[PDB]
Amino acid sequence: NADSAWLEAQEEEEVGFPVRPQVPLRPMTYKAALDISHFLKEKGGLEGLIWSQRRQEILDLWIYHTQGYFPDWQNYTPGPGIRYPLTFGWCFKLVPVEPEDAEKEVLVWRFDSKLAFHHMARELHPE
Amino acid sequence: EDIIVVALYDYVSWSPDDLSFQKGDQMVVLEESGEWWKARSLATRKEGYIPSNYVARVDS
Repeated sequence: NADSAWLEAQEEEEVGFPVRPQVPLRPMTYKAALDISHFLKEKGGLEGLIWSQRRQEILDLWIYHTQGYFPDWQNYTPGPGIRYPLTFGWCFKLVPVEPEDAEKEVLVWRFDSKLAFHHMARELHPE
Repeated sequence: EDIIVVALYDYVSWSPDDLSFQKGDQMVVLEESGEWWKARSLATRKEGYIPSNYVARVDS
């Protein structure tokens, strides 16, 4: 069994006491978002995770704690349907699933390699 | 001459642009603009950005 981006993020938030300093802040860029997308894809644990606002914050804080990116880059287009990343370079989208009865939308994180080349948030909006 | 630093903590890079290192590794500092410095590993010869607060400058 893999070794999960989700389980590491979750465990860091629960303990909250690193053994090393907070890395310095640096700005998000297309190349960093791309590189982090590939790293987390290969690490495992984010693909297929059921989305919640708290989970998203846990993961954002973990990325901030580990790599120094201030946690305001991981935003998506509003529903309904697929939610596309506003930061070009980030290759995860949020996809509705069949609830497996609600009725609010259950979403999963999904990697999509075409997001490296198509800024769908912009090619589908105007902000 | 060479700016030599010693790692005080392990650092795991998530990018080809950033340089992973273990505590106690020695690195040469190539650029010091902001707080992320460009460095080269004396071990592996690979190069890239490192968090400057994880290292200590030694010598001279």
